[PDB]
Amino acid sequence: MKVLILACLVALALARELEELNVP
Amino acid sequence: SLVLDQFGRNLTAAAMEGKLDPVIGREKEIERVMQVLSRRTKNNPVLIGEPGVGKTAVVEGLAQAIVHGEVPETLKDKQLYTLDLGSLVAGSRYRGDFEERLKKVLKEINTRGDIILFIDALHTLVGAGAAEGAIDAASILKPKLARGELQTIGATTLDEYRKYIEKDAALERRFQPVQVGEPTVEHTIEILKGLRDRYEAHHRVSITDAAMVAAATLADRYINDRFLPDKAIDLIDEAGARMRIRRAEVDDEQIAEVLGNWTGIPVFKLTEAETTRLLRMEEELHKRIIGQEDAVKAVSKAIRRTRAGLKDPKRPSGSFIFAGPSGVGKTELSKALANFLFGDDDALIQIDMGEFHDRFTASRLFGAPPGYVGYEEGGQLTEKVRRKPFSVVLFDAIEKAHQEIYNSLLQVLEDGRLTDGQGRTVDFKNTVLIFTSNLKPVGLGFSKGGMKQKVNDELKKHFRPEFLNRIDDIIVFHQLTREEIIRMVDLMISRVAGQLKSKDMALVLTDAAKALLAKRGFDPVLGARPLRRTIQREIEDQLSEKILFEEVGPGQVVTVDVDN
Amino acid sequence: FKLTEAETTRLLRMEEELHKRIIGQEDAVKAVSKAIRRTRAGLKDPKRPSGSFIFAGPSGVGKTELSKALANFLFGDDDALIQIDMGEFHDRFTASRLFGAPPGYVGYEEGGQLTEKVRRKPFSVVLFDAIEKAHQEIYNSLLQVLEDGRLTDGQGRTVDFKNTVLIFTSNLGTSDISKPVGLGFSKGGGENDYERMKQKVNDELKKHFRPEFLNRIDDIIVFHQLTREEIIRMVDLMISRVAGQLKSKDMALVLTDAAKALLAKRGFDPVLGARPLRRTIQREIEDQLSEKILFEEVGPGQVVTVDVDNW
Amino acid sequence: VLDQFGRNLTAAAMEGKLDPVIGREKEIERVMQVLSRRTKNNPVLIGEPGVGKTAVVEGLAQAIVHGEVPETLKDKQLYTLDLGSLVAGSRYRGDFEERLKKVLKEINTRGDIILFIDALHTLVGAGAAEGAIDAASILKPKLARGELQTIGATTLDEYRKYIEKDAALERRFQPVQVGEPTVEHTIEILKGLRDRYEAHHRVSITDAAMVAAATLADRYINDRFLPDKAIDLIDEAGARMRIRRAEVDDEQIAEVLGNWTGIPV
Ligand SMILES: Nc1ncnc2c1ncn2[C@@H]1O[C@H](COP(=O)(O)OP(=O)(O)OP(=O)(O)O)[C@@H](O)[C@H]1O
Ligand SMILES: Nc1ncnc2c1ncn2[C@@H]1O[C@H](COP(=O)(O)OP(=O)(O)OP(=O)(O)O)[C@@H](O)[C@H]1O
Ligand SMILES: Nc1ncnc2c1ncn2[C@@H]1O[C@H](COP(=O)(O)OP(=O)(O)OP(=O)(O)O)[C@@H](O)[C@H]1O
Ligand SMILES: Nc1ncnc2c1ncn2[C@@H]1O[C@H](COP(=O)(O)OP(=O)(O)O)[C@@H](O)[C@H]1O
Ligand SMILES: [Mg+2]
Ligand SMILES: [Mg+2]
Repeated sequence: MKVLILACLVALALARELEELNVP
Repeated sequence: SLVLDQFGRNLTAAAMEGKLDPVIGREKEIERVMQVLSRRTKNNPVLIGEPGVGKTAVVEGLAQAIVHGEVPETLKDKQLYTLDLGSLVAGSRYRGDFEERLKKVLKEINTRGDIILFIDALHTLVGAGAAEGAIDAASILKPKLARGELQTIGATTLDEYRKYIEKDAALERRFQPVQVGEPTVEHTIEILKGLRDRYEAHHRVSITDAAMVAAATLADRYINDRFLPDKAIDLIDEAGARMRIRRAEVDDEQIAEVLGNWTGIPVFKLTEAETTRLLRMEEELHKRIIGQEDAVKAVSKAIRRTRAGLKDPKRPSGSFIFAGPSGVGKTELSKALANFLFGDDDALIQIDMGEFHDRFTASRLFGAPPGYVGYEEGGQLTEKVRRKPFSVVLFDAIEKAHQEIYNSLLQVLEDGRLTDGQGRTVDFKNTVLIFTSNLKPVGLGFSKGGMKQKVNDELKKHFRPEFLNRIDDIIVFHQLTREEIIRMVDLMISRVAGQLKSKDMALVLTDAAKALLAKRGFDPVLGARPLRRTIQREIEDQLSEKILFEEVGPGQVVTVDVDN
Repeated sequence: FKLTEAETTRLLRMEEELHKRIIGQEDAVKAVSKAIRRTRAGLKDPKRPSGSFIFAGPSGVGKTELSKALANFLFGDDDALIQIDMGEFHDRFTASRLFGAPPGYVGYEEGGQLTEKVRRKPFSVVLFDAIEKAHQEIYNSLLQVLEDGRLTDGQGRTVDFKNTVLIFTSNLGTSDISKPVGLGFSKGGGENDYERMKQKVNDELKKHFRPEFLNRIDDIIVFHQLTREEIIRMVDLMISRVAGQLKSKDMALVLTDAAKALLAKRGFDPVLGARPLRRTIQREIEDQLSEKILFEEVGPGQVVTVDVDNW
Repeated sequence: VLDQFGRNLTAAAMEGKLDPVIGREKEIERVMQVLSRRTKNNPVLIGEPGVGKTAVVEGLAQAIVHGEVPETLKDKQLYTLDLGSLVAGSRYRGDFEERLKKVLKEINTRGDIILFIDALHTLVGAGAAEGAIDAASILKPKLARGELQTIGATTLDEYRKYIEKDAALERRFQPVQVGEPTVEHTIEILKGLRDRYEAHHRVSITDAAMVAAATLADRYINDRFLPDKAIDLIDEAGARMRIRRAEVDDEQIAEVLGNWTGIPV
C-alpha cells in the first residue's frame, strides 16, 4: 500500500571498440 | 619546423602576430597562473571553470602578457605552446608511435627549457593513446608533473574535471585548481569594450557603447545554460553579423533583436504595430474570451509589464490562479493568451494536473533523480521551458494534484527557477504561470442574494499559504451572464462554420436561432459547456444527419431557421 | 587570511550593511552576522559548520532574502548562494540529487547538486529552502553535516561543510501563525502575535524534526511579521527595484511622500509585508507605468512622479 | 558446433559415457514431440534445479543411438551448449556475436545439430541489452522457422521472469514441464545409476541405502530438489567409503547426511 518501487536503473555495462597497435 | 609546432601552435608567436583576442580583466587569474608556474615541485595550473568563462582566454591573455613583457622574470620569454592531443594520436598506428611522439615533445621541452606547455582539454589527457595495449598520455606525464620537469597549464571545465580528472585521483593532485570564475556583468562590459576593435574590424560595423552594456546585461538574465563572457560575446558577434548582411551601427536594440530571435524571449523595443496590439490586448483577448473582463485585464497587464521593461528579473512574468466555476473560460483564457503571444494555442505548455494524484508523480515535473530510470529525459516541464523560456505554462486542475505536487513550485514562483533532476536550474522567469483551480447551486445557510470569498478561502484551506503568497493575482471568475451566452453562441457557431464547413457549405443562423440556443444553453452554475452540448444537440447533429443523407450537402449554403 | 583593515570595518558594520537589504529583522541579521564575525576572527569550532541556521517564521518576510543578503555581503551576488532547495525533495530517493547516484547507477560521474557545488567553494552560504518539505531520510543524511562538517557522497567520498553557512529555511509557523490574531482574548500586537505565537513556531519544529537535528543546529530564529514602521522603509527598497534598471534608461522614477504612504497602507498585512507590498507595487505602480510607457505618456527623457490626488 | 563450447551428447551416448536414465520416458517423448515439429521445434525444459533436465536430454541423446527417433530426429547429433561460455571472454564488441555466429554457421553447414542450451534466463541479455545484439536476438529468426532446434532449460521463475516477460520469446520456445519426481520414481533412478556408482567407488550399495536416501533427503533437506539430493547421498557415501578404506547401507549414507545439516549426532 503506497510503498513505491524505486526502479534504480544501472549504468550501462557496454562493449568497447578498439584502437589497435600496428605491427608487421 | 620543430616537434612542438607539429602538435600545437605557439600561442606566444601567434600573440606576436596579434591573432589572439585582447584579454581585459582576468588579472587575478593570470597572476595566479604565473604564481603556480613559478612553483618548484608542481607548477601545473589547471584552469577550471564553467564552459564559457574564458579559461582558454586566460592563457590567451597569458601568451600576450609574455610577449608584452608584463610577465615576471622567472617566466620571461617563455614560449607557451598549446598542445593538441588529437594531433599527437593522429597517425600513431604503430606500437611506440604515440609514446615516442609524446616523449619527443617532452625531450624538446627539456632541451629548450623555455616551454610552458598548455594542455587544453586536460580531461582528454587520460586515455590519450589508450588502446588494447599501450600506456596513455597521462601515465607518461605522471613522473614529470609531480617532480617539476614540465610546466603544463591545464584548462578543463568543471564537469570534465569532476568526471575525468577527479576520477583519476593521482592526476588530480598533480595540478592546481585555478578557479576561473564566471565574470560579472560589470566585468563583461570591460571584456566587450576590449573586444570592440576585433568585431568592428571583422564585421565592418561600429558597436555602440550601449550595445556592450546591453549584451552583457541581457545575456545574464535571459540565458542560463551559458556563461557571461561568451554569451554576451555571442550577442555582439551575431548583431555584428546582422549589420554586415544588411550592408552602420550596432544599436542597443540591435542586440535585443538577436536575443529575441535566439531564446524566443521578446526583449526589443516594440514595433509600431506591436505597440498598438499590446494596448489592444484586452480587446484582442476578448475575441475569444466572452466576458471575464477582470480576468483578461489581470493577465494582459502581466504581459504589458514584461514588454515595457518592467518585468521583475527574479520573479516570473505572471503567476495566476484562475479559480472559478467549471466551464467559464479558465483553460480558454490560457489558450487565448497562448494564441496572442504565439499564434496558436498549441504553444501553451499545459501540464494536466489531474494526472498527478500522488506524491511521486512530481518526478514528471523535474524528472528522475540520479540513479533511476528516466534520468536521461530530465523532466516533462523543465525541458518544455529550456526550449521555450517565453511560454504560457498552464497547470490545468491544480486542485486535483497532490498536496505536495505544488509544493515543488515554491521556488518556481518567487525565485523563478526549478532545479532539474539532472542538475539544471531552468528559467521560469520569462514564463506566465497559470494555475486553473476548479471551484453546483447555493451553499449552507441563510444569505442575502444569489461568493468569491468562498472561492478565495477554499484556496486558503486547500493550498498551503506559502503557495498563495507567491501567486501574483488570484482571479475568481464570474458566472457567465445571459448577455455573454448570446455572444458565446456566435463564437461556437464560428467553430463549426469555416473550419469544419470547408465543404463549400456556409452556415448562417437567424437571430431567433441564436436566441434559441442561448435560452437552452444558459445555466449559471456551469456555463458555456451546456451551450456547447446544446449546439451538438440542436445544430450540428441534426446538421450531420442532413449531410450524410445529403438533404443539404457540399456546395450549398445552410440557413438555420428557428425550430420552435 | 589576515584581515585588510577595510574588510574589518565591513565586518564591524556587517549588520548595517545587511540592513541595506533586510528591513527590520533585528535579531535575525544579528545572529547571522555573529556567525561570520566569529569565523573571520578565527573563533570557529573546527568540527562544526560556520553557521547552522533555521529561519523559521512567516513565509516571505525575509527568510530567503537574508540568505541572499548574506551571500551578497560575502560574495557580491546571489549566484554564489548555493540554494539547493528542499521543497522538491518530498520523496526519499530524491536524496540522490544531493549526493549523486552510487557508482554503477546512471548519473554517478556528474551526480551531486549539493555536494559538488560545496566542494568547489567550501566557504559557501548554503540555503535549504522549505526544509520541512523534504522526506525524513534527507535529515538523517544531513545530520552527518551538523556533527562533523563532513558528508559522504553517493560516490563514497567526503566533502567539507565546516566553512559553510548552512541555512535551513523552514516555512513551519504557518498554521495559526499565518493567522494574525491567534485564539481567544488578548491585547494588541506584540502580545497576540509574538508573545502568543513564537512558542508555537518552536513547538512545530520540535515535533516535525528529530531532536538531535535541532540540538546541533546552533540557531533557531522565529522571524517577525513586519510592522508598519518596517513597511515604509521597504517601499523605498521596492521602488529601487522599479526605479533602477527597469526604469534607469533615460527615465527617473521619484515618488512623493504621499505615494510612499499609500503603498505602506495598501501593502500591509499584520502577518506579512514583503509579498503583498510586492503585489500592490506591481498592481498600483508598475501596471500603471507599463501602460504609460507603451502608450508613451512617460517616455525617455522624463522624470515621472507618483502622487495621490485623492487625499 | 565445436567441442570448444560444448560436447556431443550423442557421441558420448554412443560410447556409453552418459548416465543411464531410468524413468522420465514420458518426458523424453514430449521433447521428441516438440522436436518433431516443422516450425517452433524448441522444447524448453521447465523444472526445478536438479530434477533431471539434463538427464532427460542425456536419455534423449541415448535414444538417438538406441533408435527411438521419429525419423526426423534420426542421426541427429546433439551438441550441448553452455550459453554463458560464449559470454565469458567478451569485454569488446563482437566477441560474443562472432562466437555465436560461428556456432550457428556450423549448424547450417553440418545440418543435424540439436543444441541443448541450459540457462535461458541468460539468453535475454546475453549481450549488452535487448536493443543491443544479444543471443535473444540472433537465435530468434531461426527459432521461428524450425531451422534451429534448441532444447532449453529454465527453472519456472527464470521462465516467468525472463521469457514470459519477453515478447516474442514465449512463442518460440515451447514449454515441456519436467516435474519433480516422487519417492518411488527416485528409487528407480537410483536403481539404474547403481551400476555406475558401484563401479566408480568400487563399493556395493545395498537396496536399503536407496529407500533411505529417497526418504531422508525429503525429510531433512529443503533448499534443493530430490533427483539430486538423493543421488548425492549414495555418491558421497561411496567416496567416504573409498576414503576410509566396502559396503554402503543405510548406515553408510547415514553419517553423510549428518555431515551437512546441523545435527551433532
Ligand atoms: N577575460 C577575457 N577577455 C577577453 N575575451 C575573453 C575573456 N574571457 C573569455 N573571453 C572570450 O570569451 C570566449 C570564450 O572562449 P574560451 O575558449 O576562452 O572559453 P572557455 O572558458 O575556455 O570555454 P570552454 O571550456 O568551452 O573551452 C572567447 O571568445 C574568449 O576570447
Ligand atoms: N469565457 C469563455 N469564452 C469562450 N468560450 C467559453 C468560455 N467559457 C467556456 N467556453 C466554452 O466552453 C468551453 C469550456 O471552457 P474552458 O475549457 O475554459 O473550461 P474551464 O473554465 O477550464 O472549466 P473546468 O472547471 O472544467 O476546467 C470552452 O472551450 C468554450 O467552448
Ligand atoms: N527585508 C525583507 N523582508 C521581507 N521581504 C523582503 C525583504 N526584502 C525583500 N523582500 C521581498 O520579499 C520577497 C520574498 O522573499 P523573503 O525572503 O522575504 O521570503 P521568505 O520570508 O523566505 O518567505 P517564504 O516562506 O515564502 O519562503 C523577496 O523576493 C523580496 O521581493
Ligand atoms: N532418470 C533420471 N532423472 C533425473 N536425474 C537423473 C536420472 N538419471 C540420472 N540422473 C542424474 O541427474 C543428474 C544430472 O543433472 P540433472 O538432474 O539433469 O540437473 P538439472 O535437473 O538441474 O538439469 C546426474 O546426477 C545424473 O546421474
Ligand atoms: Mg478547465
Ligand atoms: Mg523563502
